[PDB]
Amino acid sequence: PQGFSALEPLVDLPIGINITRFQTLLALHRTAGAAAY
Amino acid sequence: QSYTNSFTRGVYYPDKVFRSSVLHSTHDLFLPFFSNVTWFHDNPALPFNDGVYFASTEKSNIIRGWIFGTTLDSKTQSLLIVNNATNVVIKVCEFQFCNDPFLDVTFEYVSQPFLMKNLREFVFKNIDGYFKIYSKHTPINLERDLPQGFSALEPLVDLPIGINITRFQTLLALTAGAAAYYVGYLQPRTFLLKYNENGTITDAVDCALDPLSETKCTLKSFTVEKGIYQTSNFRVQPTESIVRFPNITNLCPFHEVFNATTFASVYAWNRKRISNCVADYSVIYNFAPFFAFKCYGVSPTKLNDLCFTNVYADSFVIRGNEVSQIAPGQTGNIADYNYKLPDDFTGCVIAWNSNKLDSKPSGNYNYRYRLLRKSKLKPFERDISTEIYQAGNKPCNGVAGPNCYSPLQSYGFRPTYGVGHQPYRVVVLSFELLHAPATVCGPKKSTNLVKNKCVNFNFNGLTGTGVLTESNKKFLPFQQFGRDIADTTDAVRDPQTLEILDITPCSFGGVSVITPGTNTSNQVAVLYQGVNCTEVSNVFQTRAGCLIGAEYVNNSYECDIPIGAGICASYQTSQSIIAYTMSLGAENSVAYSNNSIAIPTNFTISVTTEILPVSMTKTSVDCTMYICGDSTECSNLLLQYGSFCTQLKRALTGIAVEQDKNTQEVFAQVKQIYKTPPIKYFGGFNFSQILPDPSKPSKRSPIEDLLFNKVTKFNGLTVLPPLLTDEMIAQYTSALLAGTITSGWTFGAGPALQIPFPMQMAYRFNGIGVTQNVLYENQKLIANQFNSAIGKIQDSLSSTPSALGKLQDVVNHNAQALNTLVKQLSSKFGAISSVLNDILSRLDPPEAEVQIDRLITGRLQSLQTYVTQQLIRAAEIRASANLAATKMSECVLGQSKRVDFCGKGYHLMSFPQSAPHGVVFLHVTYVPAQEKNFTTAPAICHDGKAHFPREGVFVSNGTHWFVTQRNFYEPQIITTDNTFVSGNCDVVIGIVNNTVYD
Ligand SMILES: *[C@@H]1O[C@H](CO)[C@@H](O)[C@H](O)[C@H]1NC(C)=O
Ligand SMILES: *[C@@H]1O[C@H](CO)[C@@H](O)[C@H](O)[C@H]1NC(C)=O
Ligand SMILES: *[C@@H]1O[C@H](CO)[C@@H](O)[C@H](O)[C@H]1NC(C)=O
Ligand SMILES: *[C@@H]1O[C@H](CO)[C@@H](O)[C@H](O)[C@H]1NC(C)=O
Ligand SMILES: *[C@@H]1O[C@H](CO)[C@@H](O)[C@H](O)[C@H]1NC(C)=O
Ligand SMILES: *[C@@H]1O[C@H](CO)[C@@H](O)[C@H](O)[C@H]1NC(C)=O
Repeated sequence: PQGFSALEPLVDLPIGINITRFQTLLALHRTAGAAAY
Repeated sequence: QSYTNSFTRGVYYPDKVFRSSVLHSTHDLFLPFFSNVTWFHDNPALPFNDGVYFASTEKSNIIRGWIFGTTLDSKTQSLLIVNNATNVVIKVCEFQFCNDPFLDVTFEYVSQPFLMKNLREFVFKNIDGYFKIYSKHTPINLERDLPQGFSALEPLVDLPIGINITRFQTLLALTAGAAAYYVGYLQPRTFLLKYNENGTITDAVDCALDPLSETKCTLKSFTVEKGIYQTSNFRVQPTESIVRFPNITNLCPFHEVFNATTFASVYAWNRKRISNCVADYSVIYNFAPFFAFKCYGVSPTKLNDLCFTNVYADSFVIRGNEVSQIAPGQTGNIADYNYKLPDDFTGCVIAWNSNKLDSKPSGNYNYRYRLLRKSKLKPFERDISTEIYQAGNKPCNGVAGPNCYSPLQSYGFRPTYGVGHQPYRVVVLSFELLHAPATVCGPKKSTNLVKNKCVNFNFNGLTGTGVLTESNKKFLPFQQFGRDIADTTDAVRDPQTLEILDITPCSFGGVSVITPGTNTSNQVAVLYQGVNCTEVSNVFQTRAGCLIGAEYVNNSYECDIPIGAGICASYQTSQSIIAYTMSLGAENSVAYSNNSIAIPTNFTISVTTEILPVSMTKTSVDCTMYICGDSTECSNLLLQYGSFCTQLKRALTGIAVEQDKNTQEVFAQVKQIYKTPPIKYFGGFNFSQILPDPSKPSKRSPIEDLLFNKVTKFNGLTVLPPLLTDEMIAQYTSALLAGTITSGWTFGAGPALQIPFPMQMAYRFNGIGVTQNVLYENQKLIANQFNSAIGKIQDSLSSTPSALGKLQDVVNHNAQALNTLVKQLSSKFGAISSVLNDILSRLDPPEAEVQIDRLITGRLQSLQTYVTQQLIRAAEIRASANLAATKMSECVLGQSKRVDFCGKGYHLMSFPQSAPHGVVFLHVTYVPAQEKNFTTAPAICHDGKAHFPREGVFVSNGTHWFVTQRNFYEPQIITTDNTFVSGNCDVVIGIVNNTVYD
């Protein structure tokens, strides 16, 4: 949608690790699944 | 209990410098005027404090010297002074005092004895390793208290001993000791000292004594003129300090590392890593008393001050005597084969007995330790490998027996064992610090909240000072602070309870001292600017602030000392300074009517003075000499900054040429030089007060002489003389006056055309709307009024100095600037000393470069500030000079119809006069007087035709109708000569039937 929704902080973690890549996990049953993000 | 008023006593010479007829401000230890001084008469230890003022009038000389020893015994070095008749012998050497030190009568200084109705004033001080003694001996009239007056204390001796002097004792030489000596204690104070031409201090002023004294210090003058003076700032200090961190909740598993009911063994010591928890050691200290609790890195209390990201816990059970092996740098079986702490270990070793719990009668063989390893273990290592030790040179072949032994062997712990073999529980805590964010700390403390008071606050790591009140603002849940438009904190969320507290800055404001002249009185009033009277004699609240010492009076007077929003203070006369709402002026209601006019019946010739600055002092600055002086290193360093000196020189040269142009524009209006005739008769008009006086060599008029009497090197600073001398400006003024007197306004617009002065003044009367007959019929009266006004001008100028306040101001400002520019040569600007040669001599070149650079930056900034202020002042003076030139052209070389430009009234003529750096204009004006009420009509109806006056107005005395000029009542019979018809009778409103003759 075309509108302003200001995002609010939830969690700040003192992890201190360098992150270079990421991945999304999904609850798929090995049932068809299709999620779009 | 004898206590006396100190009066104005105890002022000494701060340093060795001589000063003549100057007022100097010093921040030094001193005896405050009118202070708490103890008159003494067994003898306890008197504290020396920072210093002591000892005033003894003891003629009997029961007091022989002083004991400044800090112990009055042989323990430490005691300073002992003897002031016998022979000599004063300051002794420091180690003396074995007798049981009763009194005579029947290393570091030694022998001098002439201090003693000679003598007032022995002594000041004893000890600063920067020097003990200073100041003395004064003055005759006193018959009095048992300190005399009223001023006495300066000359230095007497300095000692380089510089030892700690905490207590001082008056030496006893006989036991009833009744000695009449006053003792006061000195304080860090700011003083203002007035030196005479002889070099001595005649008087002094204590700044923090009273508001009038504060304003004397601020103005650096002992006499304060009438006015309001901003002196200091007023701030409400924080009463209490508040620290607020979040609810201590969550906590480190310290109750689990202990009380584990099983510690495994020491051959494989349990390693526990703890992080991200609230550190609380109350349970640790509340556990059983500890056989051995040694901390190697930090103090146990300061453990809470230091925050650690990683805390390592190692728990094991060892014998009693093996605890000593668990220490940095220890050699032993357990230390080298089971668990080795590093040489630089930082942690706490905690050990407590476990015989009550971990000892079994049958023998607890669970706990094991290693007693055969190939080599020593590296620090912080755990070796759990248990294979057949190969002590023999034959292969063990995986079996044991001959020369092949099991690496591990167990303790057998039984309760009957004595100390030294009983099982001890040891929990070694290890702390590690690595360069990453931490987020692991100890019980952050918190205090009770204080509201509606000026408090220091530290709310969740945000520090500040202010007044905390309740706030209507509603924060979002994740927010903590509130910040306003100027990026200043205005609200805070309390961590412990989620409450929005608004922060208000604590009350602060200027302090102004409303004073009459010091000549008139010494009473003062104090205005706290912008402060509510609750936050701070008679207290009054005004929009300006809070006024203390002035009483509000309902009646209104003309403003004398401005304060604020319509409030003025004055010394009207117990009766004292009063504050009132200023009166704008007398209320006058003009009797307006449809047919009422007021015509003047007489006139007043009024002469007024207008003083205008024209030029300012021309100054040239040598940038290199000011910044650097004779130092070549400073010049080389200055070359790097650029061409700043060239720009400053260009600006100052521009100002100087502009000043010359200003004087030329104002005074060089006429090219010819006109001379007044030797026979000085001008129809009864006496111009002696404005014309030059040939008797005195100056060739200046009496008014010019009065003005010159009233108004009337360094370091690269030079004052360049003006191009036109005072004599040349006098010649210009004489030429302008002679031209005005002889030629009227004709000399301004072309050739000078002679005209008798009465005719010129008649034409000026025509210029202001009054006929010539008025002047020619009233010539003697006009002449007498002009003469009286010119006579009064001299007295008005001489009696009131403020009339010449403009020109003098300019001079003062210039001097002040120069003084500042020189005074900042003595300022350090963050260097070692203001003297460049001292810095160069004491410090090596590489280190001296930074000090010289700081001095250069400070001095160059000072020069830039001076030049910018000079440019702004030059702009102001140029505006004033342009106004003066316009007035000279339009008021002196002509008659101006502009209102209030040339005097107040109807302008007739202006006379110029020269004053130091300016021009004084004597404006002659026509003021109507003695007005009379008449009935007036817009037109007169005769023969069915309207009639309007050609010049003037129709007036009636009640029965008869006349026509008269506006500015003078000269009634004339209405005739066709002074009227024009222009219309019929019906249109005009207010027409009056009457007769017009021919
Ligand atoms: C007094 O003091 C001086 C100072 O050294 C000393 O020479 C003299 O002998 C002393 N006289 C007495 C009274 O002991
Ligand atoms: C101080 O100076 C004045 C100058 O008139 C002089 O009369 C007086 O003797 C001086 N006081 C001294 C030298 O103690
Ligand atoms: C902290 O403890 C106090 C104790 O009364 C409680 O009122 C407060 O709500 C706690 N803090 C938070 C953020 O819940
Ligand atoms: C001073 O405080 C009082 C306290 O009620 C208040 O009424 C008054 O308005 C305050 N003065 C100013 C100028 O705000
Ligand atoms: C008004 O003026 C006339 C002169 O024309 C004089 O005779 C008369 O007395 C004056 N009286 C009044 C009404 O003022
Ligand atoms: C002036 O005279 C005319 C002539 O008739 C008359 O009508 C008028 O009323 C007179 N003026 C006044 C004010 O009466």
